[PDB]
Amino acid sequence: HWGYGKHNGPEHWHKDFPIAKGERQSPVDIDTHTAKYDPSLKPLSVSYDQATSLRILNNGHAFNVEFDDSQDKAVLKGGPLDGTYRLIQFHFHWGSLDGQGSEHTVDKKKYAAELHLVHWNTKYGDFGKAVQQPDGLAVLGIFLKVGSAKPGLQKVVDVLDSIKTKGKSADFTNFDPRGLLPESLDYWTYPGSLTTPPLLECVTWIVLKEPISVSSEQVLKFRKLNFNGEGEPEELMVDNWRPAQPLKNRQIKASFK
Ligand SMILES: NS(=O)(=O)c1ccc(NC(=O)C[C@]23C[C@H]4C[C@H](C[C@H](C4)C2)C3)cc1
Ligand SMILES: [Zn+2]
Repeated sequence: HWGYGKHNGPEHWHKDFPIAKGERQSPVDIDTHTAKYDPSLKPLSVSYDQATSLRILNNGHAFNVEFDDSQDKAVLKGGPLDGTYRLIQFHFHWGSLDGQGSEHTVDKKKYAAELHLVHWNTKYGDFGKAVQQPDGLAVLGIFLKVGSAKPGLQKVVDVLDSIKTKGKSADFTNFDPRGLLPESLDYWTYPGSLTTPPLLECVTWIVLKEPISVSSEQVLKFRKLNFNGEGEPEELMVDNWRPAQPLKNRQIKASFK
């Protein structure tokens, strides 16, 4: 099956998932000088005060913090979006070294990691339906650089010992995802895709301009996770990122100048 190794990594994905070579694939490089300021872009509306986290899961590719998305509890609105998008999960992609790990790049610059807060358009009823629509998902992407610790990340870091291997999950209630946001909500936006198989072209990407900082110890703990299941040979979960894909017939818009 697919993964991030030499023999099953991003260069191989197109054989099982031909959409890998499609017209709106993610991630992309964000060329800041070519991005277009769009003065009609609305401020983002992040409403996470009623967020209900449930569980954290190692799925063999990353770890997901899952939320109750059966009511409008944590929602994203505004920006380039019309309608209401419910938070279903967040996860990260990260590197084996501080100089790589993000999926999006900014003027070819790679960050140490990238956080994805995944939301789906409530007009489609459930997540499985939403991924089949060109405006089905909105993913809020946030870059991580190594520097000071991010206090709101620590509870996530603390529980990783409990989900070291593929298929492990742990209860993860009462987590506040607002503690993962930077100060500014200035963003770039473009139409794209899931960045792992099935690579469906269903995502409005909203990538924040301001990275958050996390400590060396925090990212080091990400790198102690395993891609493998318990009792299988140990493969460190690092470099679980897809490289930038061609922009093709797309323009990246900026909410700021
Ligand atoms: N990195 S990213 O934010 O772009 C991202 C987000 C999410 C996924 N995958 C999933 O949620 C799993 C899932 C498996 C099948 C097929 C679809 C729909 C349903 C049933 C859920 C996808 C992959 C990448
Ligand atoms: Zn992701």
